[PDB]
Parts: sequence; C-alpha cells; structure tokens
Amino acid sequence: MSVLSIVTVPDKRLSLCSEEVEKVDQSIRKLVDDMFETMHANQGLGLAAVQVGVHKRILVMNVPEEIEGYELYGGPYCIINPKIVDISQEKVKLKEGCLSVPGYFDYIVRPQRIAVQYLDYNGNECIIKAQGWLARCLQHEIDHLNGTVFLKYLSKFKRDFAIEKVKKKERT
Amino acid sequence: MSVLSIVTVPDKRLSLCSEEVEKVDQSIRKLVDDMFETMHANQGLGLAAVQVGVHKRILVMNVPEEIEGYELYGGPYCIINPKIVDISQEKVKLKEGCLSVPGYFDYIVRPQRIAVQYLDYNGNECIIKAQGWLARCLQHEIDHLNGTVFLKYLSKFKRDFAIEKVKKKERT
Ligand SMILES: CCCCC[C@H](CC(=O)NO)C(=O)N[C@H](C(=O)N1CCC[C@H]1CO)C(C)C
Ligand SMILES: CCCCC[C@H](CC(=O)NO)C(=O)N[C@H](C(=O)N1CCC[C@H]1CO)C(C)C
Ligand SMILES: [Cl-]
Ligand SMILES: [Cl-]
Ligand SMILES: [Cl-]
Ligand SMILES: [Zn+2]
Ligand SMILES: [Zn+2]
Repeated sequence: MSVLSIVTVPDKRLSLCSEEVEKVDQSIRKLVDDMFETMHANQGLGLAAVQVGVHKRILVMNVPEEIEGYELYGGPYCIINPKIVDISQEKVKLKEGCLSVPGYFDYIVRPQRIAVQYLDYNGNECIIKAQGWLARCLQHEIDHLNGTVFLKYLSKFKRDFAIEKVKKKERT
Repeated sequence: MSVLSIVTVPDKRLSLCSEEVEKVDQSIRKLVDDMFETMHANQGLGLAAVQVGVHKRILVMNVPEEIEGYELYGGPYCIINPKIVDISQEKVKLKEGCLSVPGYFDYIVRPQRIAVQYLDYNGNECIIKAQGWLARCLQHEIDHLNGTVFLKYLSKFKRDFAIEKVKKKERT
C-alpha cells in the first residue's frame, strides 16, 4: 500500500465529475488501500479518488472519537458509489480545509446530518447515518466526486485569494 | 457617559452611508464618550456611530497589545471624518465578528496595512498608520460608515444564514 500524490487547485481534474464504479474488484480494493495510506500520511479525515488522479466514485474516511441512530465519528469507512438517502434541513457552520487547497481554511455551512447508501470494500450494500464531524467530512468528500471543491461555497474574492495562495506556493 | 443600544442586522440603518461631521464640538465629544463606554461594555475592539443609531462619520477603537512607522495595536482612538491616504496591496485573511451580527464569526480578506487621515476628539488633524489587528479593526469600522457590514464579503448563502441566525435569536 503506497502514498499517492495529491492533486491541488487549480488543476482542472478536480472540477470533473467522477464515474460510478462498475464492480468492486481487486483493482478497486488496491486503490482504496492506497487511498487510506495517503489519507493517513496527509493527516486527513477523508479522501476522494479524484484527489489522487482517479475519477471514480470512491471515498474513504476515518474520523476519530476526538440523534439516536446517527454516528458522530467512526471508521475506517470505504464508501463507493454513494447515494444520499436522507439529509437534514438544519445546517451548521464549521471550519474546513482540504488537501487539494493546502494551507487554506474557511467556514462552510452544510446540513448537520446525512444518511448515505454505498458499497463497501467487499461490494456489499450499506448505509451510514452520520452527524457532527462525520457528516461534515462525508459531504466534503461527496462534493469532490461531483467536481466540487469547498472554495465553491465562498465569495469569488476569497476563492481567488485561496487559489492564488496555493499557486504562489507551487510556482517553480 | 452611558451605554447605548447596538443596532443589529437586518436593521436597514446599518446599510445607510454616514455623513461627515461638520464641527467636532461638545455634542460630538459626548457621543464619542458614550461610544467608548458602549464599546467597552460589549467587549469590542471598535465601534461606529451608526451601530448606536447615529449616521455620522465617527468611529472609536482600542486594540490592546494582545513595517517601520505602522502600529500593530493602540488606542483609545477617536477617528472622525476618516479619509484613506494609503492602503497596502497585500491582503490577509482574518476572522471577524461584529456587534451588529451577534454570535456570528467568519473569515474576511482585507489589506494588511492602511494609513488614514482623521480629526481627533479635539478636532485636530491626524494620521494613523496601522497594521495587524489595528488595521483590521479600522477597515471594519470604516466599512460601517459606508453602510457595509462584514457579511457583504461572504457568499449570499452564508450571509443569509448569519442574518437568519440573528433574526431567530431576536424573534419575540
Ligand atoms: C472537515 C471537512 C473535510 C475533512 C476532509 C479533509 C481532507 C480532504 O481534502 N478530503 O477531501 C481534511 O481532512 N481536512 C482537514 C480539516 O479540515 N480539519 C481537520 C480537523 C478539523 C478540520 C478543520 O476545522 C485538514 C487536514 C485540512
Ligand atoms: C476584527 C475586526 C473588527 C473588530 C470590531 C468588532 C466590533 C464591531 O462590530 N465594530 O464595528 C469587534 O470587536 N469584533 C470582535 C472580533 O471580531 N474579534 C475580537 C478578537 C479578535 C476578533 C475575532 O477574531 C468580537 C467582539 C465579535
Ligand atoms: Cl490564508
Ligand atoms: Cl454560526
Ligand atoms: Cl465566504
Ligand atoms: Zn477535500
Ligand atoms: Zn462591526
């Protein structure tokens, strides 16, 4: 299991929608394994396949301990072909960063709770009922699968400032 | 010297531009005195006259200790009829709240350094050269004089969320 390079803004791969996984087979499991290693090496709570250059609907999460039926933390989760099955109308503001926008943090308003159907590492059907930071991570990761980085939720001026910040740090 | 009530969003008084002070006289000094007391009672770093219902170009600041020629902190400052005379092209992201949007904090990008000409408590001409939190406060206060609250710099979705948050807290 190996550490993959993270794709960072403004790389256009990050704005491309990822495709459903046809079949959860050995090759998918190998990628998931590399995703977990990469997530850990980067001190992340989650990671989407697109962030390592693969446009497939696969994300991993692990949210450490620090509504009945919902989880505040947990993992490791392998979440393939996620489908949102319930989502709270109540929303909360929390601070986020992203491995694809290194060093930049800002506030984002999202639903507090979410339920998602998915296929696991073995290709079995599952539901996750998440709240708190678990729900927050899951939504951030699902957005990546749809070609969305969290800067999309900010003013244009701040989004541009964040992208210029990352560009300046990567200029050769 | 008395504590004045703070005008909060979405009160439309906060979106009205304030008028130049004609003359810094006893009545202006009395208002400034009440502004300092109100600022302190509310644990603020600054305050604009519009926030206490008076549409005049007067702000106060006091930024405690915690470029050559620029100050990182200081006060108490009485700043009347401010005019920006220099402003840095470099900008910085810092977290702000506002007494007129109670309980809501977010990130704002602003110039790091500013120089402002103004009239003081005695009606004498002065310049302030500010950086760090002093410059940050001064710009936040100047915005109020122009009818601008810091939510203006946010996404519409987050601005609306903040205003609904304050409205819900004030609903009778
Ligand atoms: C919170 C919503 C998203 C979490 C997932 C991201 C990782 C990522 O970009 N996944 O796509 C992360 O770990 N971000 C971290 C992050 O945002 N954290 C970690 C602690 C809490 C929160 C910052 O408030 C750091 C590494 C930037
Ligand atoms: C920082 C830019 C503006 C400072 C002035 C405001 C007060 C205000 O609304 N003036 O118009 C303030 O004191 N805000 C505080 C504030 O934003 N602070 C105080 C410590 C640092 C910073 C939060 O990061 C709290 C009381 C909400
Ligand atoms: Cl920053
Ligand atoms: Cl909030
Ligand atoms: Cl924003
Ligand atoms: Zn991310
Ligand atoms: Zn304010």
